[PDB]
Amino acid sequence: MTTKVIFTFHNPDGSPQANEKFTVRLTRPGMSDAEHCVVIPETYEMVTDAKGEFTMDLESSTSAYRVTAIGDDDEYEDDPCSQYTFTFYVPDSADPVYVQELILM
Amino acid sequence: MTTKVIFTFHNPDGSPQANEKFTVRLTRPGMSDAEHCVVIPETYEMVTDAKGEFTMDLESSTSAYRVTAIGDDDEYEDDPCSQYTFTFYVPDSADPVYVQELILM
Amino acid sequence: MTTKVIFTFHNPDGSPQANEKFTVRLTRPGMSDAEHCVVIPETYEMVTDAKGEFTMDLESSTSAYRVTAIGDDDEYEDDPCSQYTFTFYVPDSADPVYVQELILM
Amino acid sequence: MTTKVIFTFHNPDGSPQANEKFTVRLTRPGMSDAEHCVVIPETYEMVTDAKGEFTMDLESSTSAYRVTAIGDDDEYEDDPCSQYTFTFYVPDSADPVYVQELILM
Amino acid sequence: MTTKVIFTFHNPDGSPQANEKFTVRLTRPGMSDAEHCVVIPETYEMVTDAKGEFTMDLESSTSAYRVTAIGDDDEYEDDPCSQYTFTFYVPDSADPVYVQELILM
Amino acid sequence: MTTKVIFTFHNPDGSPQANEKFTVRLTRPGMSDAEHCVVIPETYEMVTDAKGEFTMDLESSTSAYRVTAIGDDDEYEDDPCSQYTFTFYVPDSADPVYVQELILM
Amino acid sequence: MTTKVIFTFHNPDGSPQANEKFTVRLTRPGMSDAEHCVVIPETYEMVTDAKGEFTMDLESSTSAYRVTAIGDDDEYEDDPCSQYTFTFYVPDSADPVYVQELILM
Amino acid sequence: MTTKVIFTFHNPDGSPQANEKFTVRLTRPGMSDAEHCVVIPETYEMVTDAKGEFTMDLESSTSAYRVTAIGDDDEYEDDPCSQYTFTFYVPDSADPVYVQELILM
Amino acid sequence: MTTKVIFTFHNPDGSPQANEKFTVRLTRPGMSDAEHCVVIPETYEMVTDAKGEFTMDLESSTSAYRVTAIGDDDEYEDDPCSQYTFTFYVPDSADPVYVQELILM
Amino acid sequence: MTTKVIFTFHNPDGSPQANEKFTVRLTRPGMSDAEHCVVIPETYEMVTDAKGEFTMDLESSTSAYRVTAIGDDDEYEDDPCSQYTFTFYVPDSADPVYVQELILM
Amino acid sequence: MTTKVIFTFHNPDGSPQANEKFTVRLTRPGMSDAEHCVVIPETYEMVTDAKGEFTMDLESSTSAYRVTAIGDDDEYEDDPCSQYTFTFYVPDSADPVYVQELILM
Amino acid sequence: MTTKVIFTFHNPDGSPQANEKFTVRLTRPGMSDAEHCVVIPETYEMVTDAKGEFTMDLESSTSAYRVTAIGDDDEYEDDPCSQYTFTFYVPDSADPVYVQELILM
Amino acid sequence: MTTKVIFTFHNPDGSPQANEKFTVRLTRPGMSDAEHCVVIPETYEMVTDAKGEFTMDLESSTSAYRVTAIGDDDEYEDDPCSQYTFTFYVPDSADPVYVQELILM
Amino acid sequence: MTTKVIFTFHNPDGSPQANEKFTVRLTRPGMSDAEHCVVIPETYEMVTDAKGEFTMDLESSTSAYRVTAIGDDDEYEDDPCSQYTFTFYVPDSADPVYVQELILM
Amino acid sequence: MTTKVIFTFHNPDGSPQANEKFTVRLTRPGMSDAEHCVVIPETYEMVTDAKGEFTMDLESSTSAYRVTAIGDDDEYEDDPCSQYTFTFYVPDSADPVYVQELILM
Repeated sequence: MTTKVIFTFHNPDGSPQANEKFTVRLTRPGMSDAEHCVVIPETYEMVTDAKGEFTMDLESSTSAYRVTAIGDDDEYEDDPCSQYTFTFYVPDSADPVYVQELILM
Repeated sequence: MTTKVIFTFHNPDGSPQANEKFTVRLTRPGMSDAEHCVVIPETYEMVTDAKGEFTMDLESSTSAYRVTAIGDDDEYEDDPCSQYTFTFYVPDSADPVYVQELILM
Repeated sequence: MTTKVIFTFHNPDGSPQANEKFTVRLTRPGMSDAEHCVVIPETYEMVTDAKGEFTMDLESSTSAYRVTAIGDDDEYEDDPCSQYTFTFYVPDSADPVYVQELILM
Repeated sequence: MTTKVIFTFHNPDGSPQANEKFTVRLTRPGMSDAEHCVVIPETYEMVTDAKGEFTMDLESSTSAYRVTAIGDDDEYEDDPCSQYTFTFYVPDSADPVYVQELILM
Repeated sequence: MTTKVIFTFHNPDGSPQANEKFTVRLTRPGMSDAEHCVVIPETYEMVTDAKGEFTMDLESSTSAYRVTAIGDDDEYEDDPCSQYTFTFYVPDSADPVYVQELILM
Repeated sequence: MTTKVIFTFHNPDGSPQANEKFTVRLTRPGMSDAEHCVVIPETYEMVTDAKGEFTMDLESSTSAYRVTAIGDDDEYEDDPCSQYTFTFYVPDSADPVYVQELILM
Repeated sequence: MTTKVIFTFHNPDGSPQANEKFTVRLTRPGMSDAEHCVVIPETYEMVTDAKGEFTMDLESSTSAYRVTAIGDDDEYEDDPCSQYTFTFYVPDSADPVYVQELILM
Repeated sequence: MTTKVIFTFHNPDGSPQANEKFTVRLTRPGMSDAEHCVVIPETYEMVTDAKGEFTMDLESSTSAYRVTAIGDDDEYEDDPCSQYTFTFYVPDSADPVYVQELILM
Repeated sequence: MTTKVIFTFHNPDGSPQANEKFTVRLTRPGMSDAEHCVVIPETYEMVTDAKGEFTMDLESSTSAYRVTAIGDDDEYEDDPCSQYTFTFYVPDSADPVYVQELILM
Repeated sequence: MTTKVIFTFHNPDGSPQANEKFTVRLTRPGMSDAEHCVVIPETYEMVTDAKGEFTMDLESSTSAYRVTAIGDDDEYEDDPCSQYTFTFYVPDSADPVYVQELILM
Repeated sequence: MTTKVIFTFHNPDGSPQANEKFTVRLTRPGMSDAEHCVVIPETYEMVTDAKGEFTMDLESSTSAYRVTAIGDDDEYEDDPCSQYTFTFYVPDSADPVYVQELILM
Repeated sequence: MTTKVIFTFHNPDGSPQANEKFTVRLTRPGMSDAEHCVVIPETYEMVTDAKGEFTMDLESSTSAYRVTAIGDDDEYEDDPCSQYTFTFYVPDSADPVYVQELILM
Repeated sequence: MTTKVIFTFHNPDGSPQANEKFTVRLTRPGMSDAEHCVVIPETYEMVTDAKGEFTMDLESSTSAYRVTAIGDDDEYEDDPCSQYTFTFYVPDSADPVYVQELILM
Repeated sequence: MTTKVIFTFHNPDGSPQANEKFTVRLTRPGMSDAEHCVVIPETYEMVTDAKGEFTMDLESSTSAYRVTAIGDDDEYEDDPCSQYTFTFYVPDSADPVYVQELILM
Repeated sequence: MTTKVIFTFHNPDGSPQANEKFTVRLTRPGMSDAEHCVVIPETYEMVTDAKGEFTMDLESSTSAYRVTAIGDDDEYEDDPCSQYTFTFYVPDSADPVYVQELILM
């Protein structure tokens, strides 16, 4: 029930996007194959490192995760933008994984 | 009319979710096969142990049980969240059981 | 016109549900086979014993009995719950009987 | 024009229902076979005896009798209960009779 | 033009219904066979005797007679009961007669 | 043009109905066969005798006669009863006559 | 043009109806056969004699005569009765005549 | 152009109707056969004689004559009676004439 | 163009109708055969003579003449009578003429 | 273009209608055959002579002449009479002429 | 383009209608055959002479001339008469002309 | 582009219509054949001479000329008369011309 | 791109229309064949000379020219006249030109 | 990406239209073939020279150019004229170019 | 995931458009082929150099870039112009690129 989630975040003109706050949280509870069946949503994690990389190894369920790394500003309903969060379903394997995106079809 | 209900609750990034209050209660009364026919609803139980495990052995009926382990906050009808209770029907066997969930179909 | 009505009431996690008040009462009058034709409703009985058992032997009619053993609280029409009474029709035999329930079909 | 009307009234859990007031009255006048043709309604009788038995021998007509043995309480139209009177048509024979009921069909 | 009208009135539980006032009256005038053609209505008679019997011998016409032996109470239109009068058409013979009733068909 | 009109009036339980006022009157004028053609209405006669009999011999016409022997009471239109007058058409013969009634058909 | 009009008026129970005023009058003028053609209406005559008889001999025309012998009382339109006048057309012959009435057809 | 108009007027019960005023008048002017063509209406004549007879001899025209011999009373339009005038067309011959009436057809 | 217009006017019961004023007048102008073509209306003439005769000899035209010999009374439109004028068309011949009337057809 | 217009006017009962004013006038201008084509209307002439005759000789045109010899009275529109004028078209010849009238067709 | 217009005007009973004013005027301008093409309307001329004759010689055009010789009176629109003017189209020839009228067709 | 426009104006009864003002003016500009293509409207000319004649020689175009020789009076729109102007299109030739009119078709 | 625009303006009765102001102006810009493609509108020129002639040589384009030589008066919209300007499209040749008009079709 | 834009502007009657301000500006940005792909609009240039000529060599794109050489006056929306600007699309070649206009189709 | 984005900006009449501020920014986040999958929008860059050239090498994604080099003025919604920004999708190659525009189709 472990799968490291290494990713790269070098965003501007080759620059590696060094230390910056990183956030992730489960959407709704889900059950994996047998041993890891529970998993209510919760949130954690900070920092991005110099190379722009983050890693954890609990993806075994069948629910969806949402990533909201970017910190920005917002106001009274007239700012439906400036936020660039993404979502990705939970992978199920024992190997390095990457991309695995669910952008607008 | 006995069936142990061992379960695992290691929720965050591999962490085993040590001692925490655990609650369970019958929804409506039900009758099992012969010897255990009555069972009005009632509530009990506390603690989760270091490994996040709980066990009892009376599941023989045909009603539904609800689990509400997580303790959280709530207010005047504008908090339809923060609670992550689940439900599971009563299993009928003499062996260890697990998963046995009734999440949204 | 005699039939003992032995029952078991061990409700919580194997516990036998020792002494507690027990109530039963006929709904409407009914007539049995010949010798026991009259039987207007009335109420009686207390105690449940350590094993949670009660016995009497007059079930011969064709009416319905209601059992309301549980003692609880109630208030002004905003408590349509906390009461877990059941009903059972009158059995007709000379032998130990059990279950014989009329829960929601 | 004579027929004894022996009956049994052992109501609670085998108990014989000893002495208690007993009432009966003809509903409307009726005529029997020849010799006993008149019979305007009237009321009489008390006591039930230890065994719960009552006897009289004038049933020969074709009208209906009503029995109202139970004594109870009543109030201003908000007590359509607590009374458990019955009715029975007039039998025509020369022998012991019993049951002969007209409960809700 | 004569016919005795012997009747029996032993009403309660074999009791012969001794002396009590007895009333009878013609409804409307009628004519018999020849010799007795006139008969305007009128009323008479008292007493019932120990055996509850009354006799007279003028029934020859074709009209209706009404019997109102029972004495009772009545009040302002809210007592459409307590009176148990009957009616019988005029018999035509020379012999003892009885029953000859016109109760609700 | 003569016909005696003997009649009997023994009304109560064989009693002959002795002396009592008797009245008769022609309704409308009428003409008989030849010799007795005129006859305007008029009224007369009293007494009934011990046997209850009356006699006269002028019935020859074709009109109607009305008999109102009974004397009674009456008041303001709320007594459409207590009067038992009858009517009979005029017979035409020379012999004793009787009945000859015109009661409600 | 002459025809005697003898009539009889013995009205009550054989009585001959002695002296009483008698009236007759032509309705409208009419003409007979030749010699007696004129005859405007007019009125005359009194008395009836012991036998109740009247005679005159001018009936030859074709009009109608009205007889109003009876004397009575009358008032303001609420007495359409008590008068028993008759009518008869004029006979044409030379012989005694009688009846010759025109009562309601 | 002459025709005597003898008539008889013996009206009551053979009586000849002696002297009484007699009136006649032409309705509208008319012309006869040749010699007597003019004749505007006018009125004349009185008396009836003992026998009730009147005579004149000018009837030759084709108009109508009206006779109004009877003298009577009249008032304000509520007396459309008491007058018994007649009418007759003009006869054309030389001989005694009579009747010749025009009463209601 | 001359035609004498002799006429007779003996009106009442043979009487010759002596001297009385006589009037005649042309209605509208008309033309005769040749020599007498003009003739505007005008009026003249008086007296009737003892025999009731008048004569003139100018009738040759084709118009109408009106004769109004009778003198009478008249008032405000409620006397459409009492005047008995006549009319006659103009005759055309040479001989005595008479009648020649135009009374209502 | 000359034609004498001799006429006669002896109007009353043969009388010649001596001297009286006579009037004539052309209605509308008209043209004759060649030599006399103009003729606007104008009026002239008086007197009638003893014989009632008038003469002139210019009738050659095709228009209408009106003659109004009679002198009379008239008032405010309630006298559409008393005037007896006539009209005649213009004759065309050389000879005595007469009649030649245009009275109502 | 010359044509004398001699005319005669002897109007009354042969009289020649001596000296009187005479008027004529062109209605609207018109053109003749070649040499005389212009001719705007204008008015002239007086006197009629003893014989009633007038002459001029310019009629060559195709327009209409109006003659209004008669002098009369007129007032405010209630005199549509007393004027007897005529009209005539222009003749085209070299010879005496006459009539040539355009009276109402 | 020259054409003399000699005309004659002897209007009254042969009179030559000596000296009088004469007016002419082009309606709208027009173009002739080549050499004379322009010709905006303008007005000129006076006098008529003793014979009533006028002459000019520029008619070569295709427009319309209007002649208004007559001098008269006019007032506020209630004088749609007294003016007798004419119109004529431009002739195209080299010779004397005349008539050439455009009066109402 | 040169074309002389000689014209003649001898307007009145042969008169040559000596010196007078002459105006011309391009309506809208247009392009000729190649070398002379531009030509925005502008205005110039005066004088007409004794013969009434004007000349210039730039007509090569395809637009329209307007000529407004006549000088006149005008006022507030109630003078839609007195101006006799014309228009002509641009000719394209190398030779004398004339007429070339665009008067109302 | 170079193309000289020589043009001629000799506008009035052959005159070369010497020095005058000249303006040109790109309407909207456009891209040429490869090397010259950008070209946002901008404005420049003055003077026209004696011959009325202007030259530049950057026309390579596919957008539209507008020329507004003429200087004039304008006011508040009631002067939609006096300006004679033109437009021309960008030519693509290496040679002298001219005309190349987009006047109203 | 590198592609240099060399461009040329020589805008006016051959001039190279030397140093001027240059701006570019990603519209929305997008993912490239594998290694460069993230790229949230951000903005950077200044200066244009003497030749008008800019270069960077991160275009590997599939989103859109917007270029807003020109600096201008703007005001309250009544200046929907003066800005000449463009857009271009992200190219995917390893070579010099140019044009690659998305101007109005």
